[PDB]
Amino acid sequence: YLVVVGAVGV
Amino acid sequence: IQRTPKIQVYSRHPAENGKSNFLNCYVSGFHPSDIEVDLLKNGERIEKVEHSDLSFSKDWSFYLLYYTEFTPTEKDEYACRVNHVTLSQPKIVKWDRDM
Amino acid sequence: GSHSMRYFFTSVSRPGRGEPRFIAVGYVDDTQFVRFDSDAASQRMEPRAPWIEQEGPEYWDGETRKVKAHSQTHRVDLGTLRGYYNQSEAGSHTVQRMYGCDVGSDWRFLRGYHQYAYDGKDYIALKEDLRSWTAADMAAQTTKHKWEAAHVAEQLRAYLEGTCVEWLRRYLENGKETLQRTDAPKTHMTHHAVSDHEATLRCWALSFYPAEITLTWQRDGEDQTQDTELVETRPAGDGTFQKWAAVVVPSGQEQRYTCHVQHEGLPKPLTLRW
Ligand code: NA
Ligand code: NA
Ligand code: NA
Ligand code: NA
Ligand code: NA
Repeated sequence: YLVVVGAVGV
Repeated sequence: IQRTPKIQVYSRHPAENGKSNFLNCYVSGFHPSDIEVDLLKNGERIEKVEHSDLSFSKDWSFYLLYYTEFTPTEKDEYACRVNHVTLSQPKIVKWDRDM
Repeated sequence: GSHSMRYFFTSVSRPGRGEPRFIAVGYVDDTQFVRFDSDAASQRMEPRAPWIEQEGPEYWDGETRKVKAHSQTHRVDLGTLRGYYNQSEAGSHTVQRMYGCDVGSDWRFLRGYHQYAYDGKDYIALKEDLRSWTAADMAAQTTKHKWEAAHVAEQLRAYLEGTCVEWLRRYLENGKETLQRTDAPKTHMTHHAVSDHEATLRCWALSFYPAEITLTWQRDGEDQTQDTELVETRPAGDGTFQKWAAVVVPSGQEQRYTCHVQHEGLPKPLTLRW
């Protein structure tokens, strides 16, 4: 089950 | 940034002439991920060859398994041919029965 | 014993034409269970183990949405990092991300991780406390300041200690017939002369799962490393692993040498002697 929250870019 | 592939060429099962088996070429420890891997029967590229999905180790170096069904015989020669940006010429590793 | 869920993401820029190549893999322990490849036809998260196939369409729609969102983040990051490192648009570069969670012997949360690399070198990593970041260089320090302000560690800690271990335990139950089965190594020794005076003993471990194993040689009950060779653990291709260790011995003295095999599937370590 992948991370749900929108990923923060570097 | 550039790491050369380690190569193992081996059979899934103990090799017996006339008995169906799988020929494996395991490439690991390489960066970047772009790599050419062929399985050779008597110097000729095998068409049916599949590979695992790209993954990597703790050190970020990549590994792939390339494999095909094969029936070993007394006479037929098998090899793995690997090209990578770290190699000046494609590296050919012959399949040895008990390696 | 302990169990892990891990996702591995690789994105490789294609400066000549088009978008980066993106490959995502999911593992439970040493078992791949899902994949996404931007080059494949489906454009979906795909099953790679029978026990994940029982998940319904809601699951596959969700994992496809998330993995596509992950791919776009990595596409943007390749552009951001080219900027941070003052690199030209002409060269191919690589981003890698790995995250996941371990449960311990008590089946509770043990540890979480979230690690990022640029061109195969450490970039930024979540520390074991899941509260702080390890930034390798001043580009990664810029990311660290951004991620501190956005409370990224708090968002990942919530996933790693909660959602991640709940779904890991779900997968371990659904796939228990294989995921909770140990395959003890099938072991044997081979012998062949390398000269009139010396022979190679090769200790084989085959068809084992999980991959973690230790092969050691002793001579007269004491560890020997000199005149030995140990190959990297390698996949059989059927989900199990292989390894061998060899020692060169004086011909006729083979009986002095023992191969010791340690594996989770062995109640006691095995001792092999020619
Ligand atoms: Na052998
Ligand atoms: Na552990
Ligand atoms: Na896919
Ligand atoms: Na696809
Ligand atoms: Na071990």
